[PDB]
Amino acid sequence: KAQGVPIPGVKQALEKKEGLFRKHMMGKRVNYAARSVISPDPNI
Amino acid sequence: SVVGSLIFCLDCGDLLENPNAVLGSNVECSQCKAIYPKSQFSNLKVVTTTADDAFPSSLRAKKSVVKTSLKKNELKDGATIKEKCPQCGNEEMNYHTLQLRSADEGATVFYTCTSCGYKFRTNN
Amino acid sequence: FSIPDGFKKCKHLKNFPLNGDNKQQQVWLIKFPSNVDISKLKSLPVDFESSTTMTIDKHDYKIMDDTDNMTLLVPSESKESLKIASTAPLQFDKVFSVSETAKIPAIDYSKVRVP
Amino acid sequence: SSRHGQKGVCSRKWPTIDMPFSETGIQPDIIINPHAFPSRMTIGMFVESLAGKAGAL
Amino acid sequence: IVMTASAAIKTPQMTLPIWNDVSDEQADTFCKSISKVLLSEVIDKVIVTETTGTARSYVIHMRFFDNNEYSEEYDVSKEELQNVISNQFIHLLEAAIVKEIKKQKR
Amino acid sequence: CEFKLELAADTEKLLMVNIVEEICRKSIIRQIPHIDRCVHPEPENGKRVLVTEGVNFQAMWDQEAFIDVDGITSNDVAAVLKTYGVEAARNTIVNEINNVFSRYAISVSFRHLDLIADMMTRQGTYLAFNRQGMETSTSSFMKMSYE
Amino acid sequence: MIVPVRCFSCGKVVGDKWESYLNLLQEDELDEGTALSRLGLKRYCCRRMILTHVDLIEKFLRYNPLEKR
Amino acid sequence: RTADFRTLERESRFINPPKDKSAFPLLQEAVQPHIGSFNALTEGPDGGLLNLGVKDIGEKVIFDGKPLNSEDEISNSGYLGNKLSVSVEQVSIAKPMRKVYPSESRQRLTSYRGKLLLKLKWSVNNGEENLFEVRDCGGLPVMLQSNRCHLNKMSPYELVQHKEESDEIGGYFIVNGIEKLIRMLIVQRRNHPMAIIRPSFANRGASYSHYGIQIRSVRPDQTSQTNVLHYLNDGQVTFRFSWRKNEYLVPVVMILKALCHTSDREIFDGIIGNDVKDSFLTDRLELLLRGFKKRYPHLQNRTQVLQYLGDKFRVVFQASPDQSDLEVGQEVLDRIVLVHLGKDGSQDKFRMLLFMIRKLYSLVAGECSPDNPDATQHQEVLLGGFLYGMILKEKIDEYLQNIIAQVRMDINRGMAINFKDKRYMSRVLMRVNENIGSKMQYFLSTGNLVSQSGLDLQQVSGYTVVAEKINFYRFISHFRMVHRGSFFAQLKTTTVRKLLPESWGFLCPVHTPDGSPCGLLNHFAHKCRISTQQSDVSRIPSILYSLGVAPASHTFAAGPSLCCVQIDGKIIGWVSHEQGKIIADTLRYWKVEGKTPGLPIDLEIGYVPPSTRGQYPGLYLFGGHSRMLRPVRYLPLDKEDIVGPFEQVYMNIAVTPQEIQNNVHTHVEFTPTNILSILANLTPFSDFNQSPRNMYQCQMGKQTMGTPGVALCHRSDNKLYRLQTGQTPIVKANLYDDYGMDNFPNGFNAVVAVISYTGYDMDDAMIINKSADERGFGYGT
Amino acid sequence: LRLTAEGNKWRTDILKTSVDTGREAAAEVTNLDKDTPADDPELLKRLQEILRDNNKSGILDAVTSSKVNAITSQVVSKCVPDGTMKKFPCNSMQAMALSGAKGSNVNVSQIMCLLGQQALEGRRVPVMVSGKTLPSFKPYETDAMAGGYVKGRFYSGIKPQEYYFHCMAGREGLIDTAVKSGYLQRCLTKQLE
Amino acid sequence: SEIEIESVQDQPSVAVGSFFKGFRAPSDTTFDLYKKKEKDEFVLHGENERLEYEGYTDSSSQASNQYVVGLFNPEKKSIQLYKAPVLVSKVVSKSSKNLRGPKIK
Amino acid sequence: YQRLRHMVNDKFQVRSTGPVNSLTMQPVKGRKRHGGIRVGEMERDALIGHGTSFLLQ
Ligand SMILES: [Zn+2]
Ligand SMILES: [Zn+2]
Ligand SMILES: [Zn+2]
Repeated sequence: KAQGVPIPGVKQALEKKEGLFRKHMMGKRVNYAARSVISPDPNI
Repeated sequence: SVVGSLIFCLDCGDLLENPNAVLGSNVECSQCKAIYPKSQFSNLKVVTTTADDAFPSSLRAKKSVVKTSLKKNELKDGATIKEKCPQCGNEEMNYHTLQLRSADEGATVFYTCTSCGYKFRTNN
Repeated sequence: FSIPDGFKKCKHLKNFPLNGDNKQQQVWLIKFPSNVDISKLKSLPVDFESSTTMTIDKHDYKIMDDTDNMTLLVPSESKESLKIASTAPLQFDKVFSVSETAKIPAIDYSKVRVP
Repeated sequence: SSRHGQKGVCSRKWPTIDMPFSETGIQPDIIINPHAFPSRMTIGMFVESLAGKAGAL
Repeated sequence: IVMTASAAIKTPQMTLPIWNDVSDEQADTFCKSISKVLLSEVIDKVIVTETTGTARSYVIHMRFFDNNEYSEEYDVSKEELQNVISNQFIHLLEAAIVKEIKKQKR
Repeated sequence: CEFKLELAADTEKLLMVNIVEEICRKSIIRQIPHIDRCVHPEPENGKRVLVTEGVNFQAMWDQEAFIDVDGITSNDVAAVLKTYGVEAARNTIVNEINNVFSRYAISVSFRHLDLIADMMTRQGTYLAFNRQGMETSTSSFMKMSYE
Repeated sequence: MIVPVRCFSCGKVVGDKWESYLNLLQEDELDEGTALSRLGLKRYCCRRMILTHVDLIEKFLRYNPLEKR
Repeated sequence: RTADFRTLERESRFINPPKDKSAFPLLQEAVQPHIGSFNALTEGPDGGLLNLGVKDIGEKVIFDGKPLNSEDEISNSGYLGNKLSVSVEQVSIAKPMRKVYPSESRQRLTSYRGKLLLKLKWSVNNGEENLFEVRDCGGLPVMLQSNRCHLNKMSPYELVQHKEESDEIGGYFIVNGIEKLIRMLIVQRRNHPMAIIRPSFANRGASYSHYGIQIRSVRPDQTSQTNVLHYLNDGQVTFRFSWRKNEYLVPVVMILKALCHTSDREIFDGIIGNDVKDSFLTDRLELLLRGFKKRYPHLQNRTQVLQYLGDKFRVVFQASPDQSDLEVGQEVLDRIVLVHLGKDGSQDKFRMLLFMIRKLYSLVAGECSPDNPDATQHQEVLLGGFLYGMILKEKIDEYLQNIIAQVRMDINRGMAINFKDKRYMSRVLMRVNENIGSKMQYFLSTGNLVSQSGLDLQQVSGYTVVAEKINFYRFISHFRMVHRGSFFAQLKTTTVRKLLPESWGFLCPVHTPDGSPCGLLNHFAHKCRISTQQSDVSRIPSILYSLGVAPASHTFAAGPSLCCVQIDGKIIGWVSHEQGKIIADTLRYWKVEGKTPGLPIDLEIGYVPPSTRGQYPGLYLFGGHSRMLRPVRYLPLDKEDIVGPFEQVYMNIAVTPQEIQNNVHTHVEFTPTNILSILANLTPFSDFNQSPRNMYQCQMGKQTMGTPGVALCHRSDNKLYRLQTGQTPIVKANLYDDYGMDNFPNGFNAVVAVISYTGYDMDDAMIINKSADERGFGYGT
Repeated sequence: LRLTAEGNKWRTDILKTSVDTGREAAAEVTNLDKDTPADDPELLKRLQEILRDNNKSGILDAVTSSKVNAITSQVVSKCVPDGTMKKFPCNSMQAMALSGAKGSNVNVSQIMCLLGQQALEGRRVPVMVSGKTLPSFKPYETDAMAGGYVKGRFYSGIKPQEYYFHCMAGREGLIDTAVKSGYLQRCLTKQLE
Repeated sequence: SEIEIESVQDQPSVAVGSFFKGFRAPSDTTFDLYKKKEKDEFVLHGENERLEYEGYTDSSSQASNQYVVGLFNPEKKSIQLYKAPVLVSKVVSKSSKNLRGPKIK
Repeated sequence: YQRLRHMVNDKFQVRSTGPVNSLTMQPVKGRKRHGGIRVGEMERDALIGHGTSFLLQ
């Protein structure tokens, strides 16, 4: 709603891709967490 | 030279104008000012027929020598495998194959009953 | 016009027997390849319809006949150069075309299809 | 993976004493589960197994 | 359903429960009755003999299928065909030719 | 059917065959509004039925001698809502969603479908799970975190 | 690269039998099978070890950054 | 008695790299379309591609206004002036050498850039005096094992002594230490009218139909120019084309009358043959001729038409300010309309254009079924070297435009001096960016196509890919991989990805990736070849005319009712459909027989028989570049024959000799293995595995930790994966040896037991022996 | 994976009737009495009419498929398990399909009997403008094999002609998985949370 | 059926020139024939009060094909052959030699 | 048999308390940078699903 790549406005900051609400409020990167390939085990 | 509704010059080969648009009793070519007509050119007619494919219908389909439509029940399910029916207990059961999901994932089987006509979906 | 360069005007032109009486006259057109010599052949075997056979020094030929624009220009006199043929424009009575035909060999199935 | 599109992750590095031993005295280098073949239908691997053995002998 | 709640469905359908007193032949005849033909569906051939005179004369001959054929396939009578051509078709054809003359000169 | 058409000397050349062709497939001799074809399939679970390729209840209402007007089903939810009411449209949603799952032999508890249908009919209308249906919701923060 | 020390499956030393195998194929002109038998390889696991060995080391050595040409 | 492995032969070759002809010729035959393509850039007939390319954009003239200063004459007022004419007569890459080997560049992590030589032609005052200066054109990357490269005439002993692989394939470019290759593209078959139904054509203009014709005309320098024909609902036919990056529309009856002097009846006879009674055609042609007479009554001769065309295109074609509307008009024709027939072939262009109108009308009526662009029969392969030459031609066109831009800057300010002075030329030339090498290095380093025309391609990126050497199987597959296009990857259509019977023996049915590149990123068959040039093409019309082909200039009869004879899109004559097959069968006979000098074995004889609402019939012969070719056994004579995807559609080729049926078979395959890729053939007992597992193996062998090479101690790659203990397969296809895959082992022979014992192995999990791993089994670095 | 000599005899005998099926179905859709020959000029003209129309080809494909699939079902019903050399519980391939451990009787039948009719997007094998399904087959061939019906099994191998047809079917299965509930669930969950 | 030939002429005499479908002309005008000296190329040229005729031989057709015209007798069954070149003839009008400025605006 | 080049878990990571972005003050993206695992909208939905409000918190 300007020009016609320009610098993004505060509206653009809240809706960059999915948005601040979706990318950083409804979903978040977390502490005390780990990721690994799973391997089968019938003894546990 | 006259062809259908078109009238061409014999000297150059240019398409002469319609006798109704230009002045009466005489018609002339745009390239060379040639002397025409002869009145023997006559009132030209063209017999233009329909495309035959222009009107697709159920009756036009019945005018085709080959089969265009299948009967209400004269189309039986060919594929049959021996499998226990979960509905009541039947031996004859239809099936269908298609490779869904990734290239690593297995094949899904689509079962169908003959006694009632109940569809199904189970991979393994 | 005068152009192009290296082109000389045709002054001498041989006589053409044109009459068109009535027991009638016939004008024929024939197509021939550059490989065959016209001055060598003194007889041409030709029959009605497409069916024809000819063999001139190992090479085989076929004379295609068709019923049915081209305009024929006949010389009235050597000084009068060339003029359009007419009787009452003129069309050929019979049109022929010589096509070189090669005999493709029959497949030796007993030798190629092996169990 | 074998040359028949039968890829699998290394679940464990099984000891030879704990490994099944053949009549010949050989224990397999790689163990493939039989439940892999009924879905994949990689019969090329099955014929590769008896061909590779014949050619080794 | 869930995502768009469309009022314009791709395949809109109606399931009509037929009585017991209505036979399999009667129901199939009823299907045809709801079933509807168009002028295209009854026409076999159209021959236009454009003769330019005086005045552009257009001889439009409508060669339909046999009377008993379309009456048994669309439940349409010859009387029904007469009314449509004499009231709808000619008024629609005249409006189409006038529009094509304007489009040519525009 | 033969008929002659007379045009002016200024009208000149025109493609009449193509003009006629297009008007013939545009000319209607017959058709019941919004319905294209009525077919007779195999009786569904013992029920004698006719499947229409269109929706017009008021037209089928006149065929009382052939059709049981109190059992006339339709897949079109909005059309059902307009003629029979919100509770009928609600019942069409739970049946139609069930048809989607039953075909792929997937069983989903009706408790889920009934909840989904009740949420779509909460306003007495037919609301979808999108920006439009959401407009009538209290939480602006919920709305902001959607789009 | 070079001939592996010991058979992957059982552990029978195979590393001392590579050069000797080529000598049984060249000079003695024997077949692949009989050559392996004379080396003392009867298990098919020990058999494939030498039989299936490529010896890419001889191809690898031809690139020497310590000697000219 | 067996199909054994070479053990004694292998080890001897490992120690002794041959000093004669390299072993495994199939490996060099795999990179044949890459090396050959780049070889044709300088070597071959007519001095390669670039010389022809410079000629096409041969002169640019910039005029600075000045008083003529002559005696009394109106010429002073009209002074277009004096023309500082500029031209280019020859361009040639010298070498990437003080000779410098490819290997030094790899260690150095710098582009293996070769030095370019570009000499100009400076003509002023109507070229009274011209000075030519040989100047550096900048540096551009040179493909390894190419004519420019020093290793072109090299050998395997010699290759090892020069730190390279014993049987080094090449085909790639060393750019800033990274090996990058130009990916092959699937493009429309050259010089062929294609009847296509597209809904896209309708949404562009007013009263536009789905029907249309599309011909991809290619210049001898390999640059393409597509011409499209549109059938409007009015009955009007329009000519669509592209200049710069804009589309332009012109009435077909205008572009016809500009080519050669003809009458309205000459156009009538040219399109409508003996089928004069066809009312559908009688009306459509009247719409065209009367429409042209109504819109352009003033245009009564060929010169006026050319002048009207020149007047409207004088700005876009930039041809100005002394060039007459007759010159600009002809310049438009020579550069746009059916360029494959080229200049001094306007009569040929006229005949081909009439044929396109008749084909267009046959498509509208329904007489002809639409040609499928996605099918293998209606396409060819744009080779890397040819693409490289096209963008090079574009950069030299830009280079000349920049010289003029500098002169325009000079004449629009300080005025400086005259064009006859060498000093001024030398001053202009060193104020112009002449580094074409860096511009060509950019294309090979980004894959991004930067062009003023945009070529005849849709996409603008991904033309170049890193020649990933994680293992040899992945590396050799790169040079056999072909992509439909990046534009086609972003479509909902599934027809493009669908494996078709037209691909038999050309495109491999197995070798295609899983997921997003499925059916888009194809791989050719191992015996498939791609055309590098054409020859003896000029002797074939003489053979055709002798076989009974009536000349198109005298016959004057067109339509699907008669057979049309064409040689590389050049309509030469007319025959009957009965005789059409007779000529097509007899040509193939004299083709395989080494007794005929004017008929090459690599020639494509595309015969199309007449059908009821099928493909447009004709005898469309082909000999040109980029064509897909494959060897088959011709039943009579029992000799090899080369077949294309266009001609194959109607050809009856048996798979095995025991399956040959009488009166319905003309050819047989040598081996059915000819239809599969290298990697697809390498898969053991693939005719016993399920279809997606054979496909997954190609992707697996590509991702395996095998041997990326043996000359690693002279490399400096991002990352390499090397299997220490490589082993030769006991179970193998014999083609494994034919490609010398023992030079790069990809795996190991293991004792595998099909057993459920441990309990840790189940569906996607397998067990490895501890004592085996401890003994170095499957160890990698 | 092996059938007994008795069981393998049954397989070849039922598959011997499949050669006629190709032309029988082609003669049914085309509407021709007394069952006209495979090389009949009127039949070949009639099959061309079918080739040019997407609907007409559909009727031909569905009829021929149902007929050849009936021949497939017969082979499978006879040969499995009463014709298998090794039988349950010892036949582990059979055991895994019956136990539900892994695989089905369909996979088992493709291994030991036949792959069957290779179906592509609901229909048979795609056919060229020339009327040929492959350069190996005759134009407008009235044979089950030409249409994609594979008589071969994975145990015995697939004939080169049969194998190409199978590859088309395999690739088609793969593309659909790649091309084809995220947004549908996201819209419901945000309104029902 | 073998037909005998009486005479063959390898010198210029009679020629054939294709115009278009429906060509009449005044039938009193002359056509001047030209020749160039393996294979000879011919050029035709005529003149009229309102029209002008120009013809030439196809370079690709002349070296590959040799056209001959003959007169047949219904009783003698003998043909008199004479070599005739095919000339692709075009007709230019009085309207030609018309053009505007070399450069317009 | 062929050994595929890929490490089984190349994406094997563990984070207790690592660096955070200035604006959101949330674990920064990057396995090697001691980055955080994302708990997206679907995992949020699943934690609402169990009615497990303290796990979501
Ligand atoms: Zn005139
Ligand atoms: Zn049941
Ligand atoms: Zn061992």
